[PDB]
Amino acid sequence: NPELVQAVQHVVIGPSSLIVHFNEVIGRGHFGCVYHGTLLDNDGKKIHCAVKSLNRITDIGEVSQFLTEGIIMKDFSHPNVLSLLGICLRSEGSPLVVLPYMKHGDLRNFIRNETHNPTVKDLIGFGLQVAKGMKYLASKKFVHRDLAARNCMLDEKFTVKVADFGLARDMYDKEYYSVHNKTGAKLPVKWMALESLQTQKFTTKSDVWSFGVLLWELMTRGAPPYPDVNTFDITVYLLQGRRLLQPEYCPDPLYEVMLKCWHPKAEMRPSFSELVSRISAIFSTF
Ligand SMILES: Cc1[nH]c(/C=C2\C(=O)Nc3ccc(S(=O)(=O)Cc4c(Cl)cccc4Cl)cc32)c(C)c1C(=O)N1CCC[C@H]1CN1CCCC1
Repeated sequence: NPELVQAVQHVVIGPSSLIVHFNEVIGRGHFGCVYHGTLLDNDGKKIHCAVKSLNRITDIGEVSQFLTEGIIMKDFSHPNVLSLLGICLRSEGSPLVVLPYMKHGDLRNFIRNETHNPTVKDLIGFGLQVAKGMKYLASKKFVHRDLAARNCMLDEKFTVKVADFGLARDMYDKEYYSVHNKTGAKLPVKWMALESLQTQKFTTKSDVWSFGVLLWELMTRGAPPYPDVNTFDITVYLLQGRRLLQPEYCPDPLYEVMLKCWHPKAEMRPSFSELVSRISAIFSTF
């Protein structure tokens, strides 16, 4: 499609700019592996990067859909939102999606790591970062649909980046995805707002619900949500008004914030602007 090739042209990367280390796999998704790479910016310097292969995709139509949906990310720019470096086009072999390198990986493993032992304050700071990244996306009217600790990365300066959207979205670990929902597709049902499970629709408000689960993940340092609720039962569980319990080391006012995030009435849940304020307030008390 022309329109699409137009926009991709904006972010095209010439192969001689890009070195991929195919011996260096940093993740496997349904579309293909992600590799270590190094990119050369025009005015000099080596940029370490993550290179996503789309070689698994067979249908050209699947690729058009994917670029189409994902390309708008090039318009985003915010220190708490993952950026697109560019797209490399080639002869044999699919386009490579070029993304920033995240030295410290995903937030969930980072905080589960026992030698890291992040403090409650560190944990709340990470949460505040994610809040600010979501505030930006909502203002662009972009709905994430899969916010969670496993989908936020940390760079070498320990800046948190909301990720796994757009050209970076793929199934990377299916443990916490389930087809037991109305669409029949693998969805993150234990992060989904009640109404999305019922109506199959996603909004910024259900992003807020997910951010609420993400917070609980931080304060438990990466414990799995609802470990004793079957994926068959998560809707009924929530209808009954039951919710994730307060973590041992979660401050009380932060648990309030979580609970506001899981209000059954979608419009009764705070905005990310609200969240950034409230959570910022709580962070300062530390
Ligand atoms: C070095 C590294 N990088 C990453 C992830 C990303 C990166 O470097 N750039 C990215 C750009 C986008 C995204 S994403 O979130 O949009 C999609 C994605 C990808 Cl590409 C790969 C894995 C998971 C996900 Cl959700 C992730 C990374 C990860 C998960 C790791 C990474 O892998 N790290 C870092 C801490 C120590 C180590 C822990 N690993 C456990 C098994 C081998 C080592």
